Amino acid sequence: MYTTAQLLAANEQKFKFDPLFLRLFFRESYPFTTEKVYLSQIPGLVN
Amino acid sequence: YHGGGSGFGGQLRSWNPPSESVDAALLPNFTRGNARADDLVRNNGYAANAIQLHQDHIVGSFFRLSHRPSWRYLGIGEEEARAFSREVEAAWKEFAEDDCCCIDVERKRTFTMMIREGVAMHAFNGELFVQATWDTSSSRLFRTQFRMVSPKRISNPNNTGDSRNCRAGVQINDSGAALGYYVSEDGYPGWMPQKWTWIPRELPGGRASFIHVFEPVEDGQTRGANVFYSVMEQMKMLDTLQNTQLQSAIVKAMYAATIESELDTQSAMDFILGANSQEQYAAAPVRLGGAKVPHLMPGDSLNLQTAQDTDNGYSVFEQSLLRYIAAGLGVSYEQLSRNYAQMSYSTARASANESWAYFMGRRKFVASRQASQMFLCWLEEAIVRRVVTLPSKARFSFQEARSAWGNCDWIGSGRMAIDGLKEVQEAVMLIEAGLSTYEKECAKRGDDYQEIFAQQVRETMERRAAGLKPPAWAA
Amino acid sequence: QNLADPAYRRRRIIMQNMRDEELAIAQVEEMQAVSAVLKGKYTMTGEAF
Repeated sequence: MYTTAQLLAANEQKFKFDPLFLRLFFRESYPFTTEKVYLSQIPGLVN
Repeated sequence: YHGGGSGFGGQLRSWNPPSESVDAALLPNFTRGNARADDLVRNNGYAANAIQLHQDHIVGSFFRLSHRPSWRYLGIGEEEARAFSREVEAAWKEFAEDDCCCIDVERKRTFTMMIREGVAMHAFNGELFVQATWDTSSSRLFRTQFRMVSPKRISNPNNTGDSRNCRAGVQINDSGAALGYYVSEDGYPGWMPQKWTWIPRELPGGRASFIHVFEPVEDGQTRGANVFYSVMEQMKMLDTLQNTQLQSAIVKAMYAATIESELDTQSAMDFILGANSQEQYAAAPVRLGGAKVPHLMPGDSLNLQTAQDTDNGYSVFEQSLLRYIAAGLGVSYEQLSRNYAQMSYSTARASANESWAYFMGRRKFVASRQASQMFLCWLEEAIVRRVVTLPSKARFSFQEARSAWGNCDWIGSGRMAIDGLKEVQEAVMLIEAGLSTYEKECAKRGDDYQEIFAQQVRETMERRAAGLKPPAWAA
Repeated sequence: QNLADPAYRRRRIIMQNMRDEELAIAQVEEMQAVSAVLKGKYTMTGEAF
């Protein structure tokens, strides 16, 4: 009824998360232009 | 405060405006706002009159250029400075008003008229976009070409949700300074695929590739808002009211008289009005004779509708609304509405001069800015081509002294006289009192003292040769 | 050796599509004209028409 009831706080307490892997190991970005993606390597071993 | 909270017992209790930045307040419906504004200015007589007044008063028939180099700052002798000034003025007078129309790429404009185009575009869309190009054609001495592009040509590609840096087609730095634009091709016909292109604001060498001119109300306002925004609905409803009122007057006047007989329609018309005489549905055409008085029996009555006064307050109400729209647009009500009735000389002068002050301010803050930008862009090409030799004792080069060398303003149509005699009396009295200068009065009259003196000398020597009469400037 | 953006690929695809659309429209009118001044009688009909 007579319930004017002004609010004063809208606390979230929603989540706790931060990647930090985006800066730890994968600093560089490379969006594709094509679809096929090729990556390779070179092994070093000799008698 | 008391009115700040809710109002005098509720009132505006349910009205809580959404406090937000200018970009948040304009970007979400910027396209439709511009569309409504251009539609109103395109199909409304009053708005067309307003924009015409803008483009005719801000600049007018002529846009004279006057350059004063910063010789004091640059450590340059005044005689060399003014020699360079007259050289560049001659170059400008042979370039800008060239009948080639080759200053602009489309070859369909001249300098003054494209200045008018720009100021009108800013007035009715809130912003101005110009670009500079270096033509590959070697036929012309000057390879610079210009083109104004509508804001609708600049938009966020794919119309996606706006990003922090790319802001509906403009790239802003960390500090928010604009550096690049997204401009798409012409959209007529729009059924062909539409392609965008990124354009830097300026060349990395310092040349101004693109020019954005607008009045930012608040910081961070990347796109200007047209002045119509505050009055669009209140003029649209006005014109709808005018149309409906005209239609109502037509329908009220088109009936006039009625007949209440019992017989069939054709017989009643024959016996009370005339008509008939058919040679061989379409009701019946009544002969337009003169002073016809019919005879009636019981059950018959001819009733001529008294209709109604057709302007029961409509004229004064639309007058008040026109006052409102004139206040909104910043122009004088008399100019907007062709209403000079019962106006005193003093009051008409007051309104005219306050409107003139507004127009001069807008001129200085829009046309002068864009003219300076394009003038500096052309001047860079001029000095590179070395058509005019910059003085050899420059303490700073043109690259850093762009503002120093490009120190120049413009004179549009002057303060046109309301009486003429009063103004010329003021001019002559101020001159004989030493309170003003030939430059000031010739600028007020739309002239320039240098070539006016040259013309005076030429006429004087012509009269001397002719042996007719020495004019009022001798020895 | 010289690829292109799939956006440009779509652009040229649409251009070719419009071209063949125009050709298909034009041949209809040409068939109309040849039937018309070949025999005078000329009827148009087809599925769902």
